[PDB]
Parts: sequence; structure tokens; C-alpha cells
Amino acid sequence: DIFNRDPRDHYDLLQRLGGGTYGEVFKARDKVSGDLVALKMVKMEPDDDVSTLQKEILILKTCRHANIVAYHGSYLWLQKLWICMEFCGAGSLQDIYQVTGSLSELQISYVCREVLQGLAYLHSQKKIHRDIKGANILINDAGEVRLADFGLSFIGTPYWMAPEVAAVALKGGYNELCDIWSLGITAIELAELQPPLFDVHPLRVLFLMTKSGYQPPRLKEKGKWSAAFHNFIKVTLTKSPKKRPSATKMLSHQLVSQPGLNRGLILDLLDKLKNP
Ligand SMILES: OC[C@]1(F)CN=C(Nc2cc(F)c(Oc3ccnc4[nH]cc(C(F)(F)F)c34)c(F)c2)OC1
Repeated sequence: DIFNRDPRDHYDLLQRLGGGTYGEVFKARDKVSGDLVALKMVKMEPDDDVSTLQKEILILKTCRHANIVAYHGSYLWLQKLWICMEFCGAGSLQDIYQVTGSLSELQISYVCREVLQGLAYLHSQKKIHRDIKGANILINDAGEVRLADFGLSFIGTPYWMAPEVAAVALKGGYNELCDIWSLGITAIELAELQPPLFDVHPLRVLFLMTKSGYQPPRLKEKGKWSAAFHNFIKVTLTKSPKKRPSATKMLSHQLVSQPGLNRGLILDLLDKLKNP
């Protein structure tokens, strides 16, 4: 459901957060709640069809889980769409680790369980995130973890595309289990400050993956991590999606099911951020 009103009534905008990849996102206080919200402002061109986004907004609203950024309500007004969202004060894990350096085996483990909690719920709703990485895992001042979900014309013009071709332009080859893979890369990203093959051209990384011989990547330093963290990487990055375990199966992995995993590990992290 979309509300048709100036949202500058309801909310005072307190600080501009957004930059390159996030675009325009504002920290804002709710005039009624007195509560803190993130307002993501979307720019809309005349020939941008509104009715097509209303289909992508349902998905955001009926996504109700602690481990997913809560949707509050969209606002169309003056050729702009403002999406109101749970605020996460520490921004993304990427913002964090670029200052704090590498995350610890136990820090990464709690992040891997909270994410799986969110993916396991998404999947149960037959939804697929498509973009698990550091930049899309957000952190609140409590040190709790929240998956940011978001929601091309030069893939071709569709008018001539045959239907099977059009089926892929919307769906990609994406599968619920492709989100699991991305977590494995993300875990390495948290460990190493960059995903495998960051120093390699993207096209080449795409070719290399589609070679028959392609080898799932690994943690650089053997001794630095437990057998558990090693096995978590091995299993999440299984090549064949037919054999890659689901998010519930992964929640019963020893790396994420161990005790002592909780938000303190991150509060540590958020302290490390204040006091270098
Ligand atoms: O281009 C990258 C930079 F220049 C360097 N760092 C950032 N950090 C950054 C900036 C933002 F605006 C972010 O968005 C939020 C911030 C707080 N609470 C949020 N709740 C939901 C969101 C989101 F809109 F879904 F993302 C959100 C964010 F998560 C991180 O972006 C600038």
C-alpha cells in the first residue's frame, strides 16, 4: 500500500546518509512515533511506469522478520517515491570493516547466522535476495543484523526478445540457493576485506566461473580459521546448486549453531569503530 501525500509533513529529515550505490537515503524522525526512520528517496522519470513498481512494493511490505530491514510505507509525491524503513545507525558491514579492518571468526559467525535467519524466511516466502554482500548487511546501534532488500533497458529492447529470452531478463538464472553461495563469498569478504578475484576484471571473473574446470574459492590463510569456518566456506560455495545446502540446513552448521554468538561481538566492533 502506497500513501499519496508530502512525506515532509510526517517526517523531519535529519541527515543525508546516501552516496554512490545507496543513492539518496535520509536519516529522519517520525513526527507521530518520535521514532527514527531511514527515508530512501527514488527519482522518477515521466516514462517510468508507476504501476510496475506497485508489484515490487507488495514484496517489501509482506516481508516481516527481525533479520530484514522493516518496511513502514511508501510515499509518491511531486514525481518522487520516498520509502520509509527501519534505521540502522552503523550503516553496512562494509562501512564498518573499511575502518575496523577484518572481522573475527566469531563476529563473522554471528553475522552468518542472522543473515541465514533472514534468507530462511525470505525463501519460505519463495523470495530471493539476489545481492548478499557486505554492502547490503546493515547494523543497528544495538549491533543487531538486518538484510537490506532494494526494489537494465540495455540488456536489449524486449519487443523483439522471444518469450524464453524475456523469462531470463526478469528472473536471471537465480535460484533460492544462489543467496547461500553469496553468503560464503560475503564471509570471506568479512575475513579478508575483499571477495575472491576483486583484483580481476569482472567479465573475466564471469568467464572463469562458467568454465568446466572452475574451482570454488577459499580462505587465504589455513591456520587463521577453525575447521568449522573452512567447512562453512567449502559447503556454502558448492559449485552445483543441486548439491548446495538450504539456509535452514546451514543454520544447523556448527559455525552458526555454536553458543556465545550474539550482538555483543558487534558492539565490540562498533566500539572498535569509535576508538581506533
Ligand atoms: O556509496 C557508499 C557511501 F559513499 C559510503 N557509505 C555509505 N553508507 C550507507 C549509506 C546509506 F544511506 C545507507 O542506507 C541506510 C542507512 C541507515 N539505515 C538504513 N535502513 C535502510 C537503509 C537502506 F536505504 F536500505 F540502505 C539504510 C547505508 F546502509 C549505508 O553510503 C555512502
